Amino acid sequence: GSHPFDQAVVKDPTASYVDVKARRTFLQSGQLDDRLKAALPKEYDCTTEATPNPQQGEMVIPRRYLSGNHGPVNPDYEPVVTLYRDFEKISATLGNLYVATGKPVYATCLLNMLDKWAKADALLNYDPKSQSWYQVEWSAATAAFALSTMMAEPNVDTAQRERVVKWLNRVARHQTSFPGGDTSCCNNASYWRGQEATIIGVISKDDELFRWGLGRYVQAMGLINEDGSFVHEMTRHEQSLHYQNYAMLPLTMIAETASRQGIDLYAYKENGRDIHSARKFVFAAVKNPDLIKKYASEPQDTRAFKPGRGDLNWIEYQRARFGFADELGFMTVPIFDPRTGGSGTLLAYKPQG
Repeated sequence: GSHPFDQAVVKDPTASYVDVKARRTFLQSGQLDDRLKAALPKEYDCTTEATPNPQQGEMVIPRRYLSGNHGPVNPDYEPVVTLYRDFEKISATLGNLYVATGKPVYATCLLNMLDKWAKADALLNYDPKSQSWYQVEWSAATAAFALSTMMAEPNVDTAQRERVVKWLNRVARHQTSFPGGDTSCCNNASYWRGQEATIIGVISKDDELFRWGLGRYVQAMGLINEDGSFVHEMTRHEQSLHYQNYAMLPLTMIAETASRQGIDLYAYKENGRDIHSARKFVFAAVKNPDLIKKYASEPQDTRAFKPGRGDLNWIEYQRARFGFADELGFMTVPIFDPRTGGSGTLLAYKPQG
């Protein structure tokens, strides 16, 4: 071991997960099509927006149902998940607006919200065997993606940015220190922790964290079947196909992030298998779910595979890079997913001639 990228270093903490300047210029100068126009975010006065306050003390996510897995929803639940949901949506939106407009005001709005969370030591005190552990990986990554686009902005409170960066670094070091179970060590959850470590590693210039994130991608490549299916996701019965796709989201972000540090994770393979195999399996299995039957007998839940679903955000990044065809015809309306950097359409999509 330990893995091939365990000497990699963060070359540029400001490089983010897209070329921010080049994309901004393109958006202002290029021939936009209707789809891309539909993705431009709307400006607003973020300075007066009420943003969620963090949970004080122990981070606890309430059980969803009063009793069992049917019953009526726990009234304590929604207000709590709404905190995190709004946190993620506002973060991604402000990040996307900063990329699209270049206006420092959006950076300052984001920093004010994140500083409020950092001051409370949010996303740090929780039971690792609880739902909180997953929530942290999603929220920390969402904020880090958005902040990463603004690391080079001179016109902000630089002390505040530092303080927020260091807090995110502590959050990720702590969150990733728990090795996980027999599944969550190694399945899609591992990859989500990998995207968190990778992007936070970059913005805080923490090579250890960065390397750890890259290692999750390498781990993933070793768990791909000959047909492109991920070993652990094919054990999810009626959700197997759904989780095959779900795993593509953070693996893609790891690869996009690493590429701006000069590392080409897309080219990384084990036993001649790579992420491209996984992509082909998803497309193939969607248009022929008999492929899945080799692994699971249940009819597959396909709610993820509809136009506009955030679950499809990874396709925008990969397609922009490799130019393969939209074989499923999914890429009609824009896609927005805060947990994978906001709108892949806004950030990566290039209209075809």
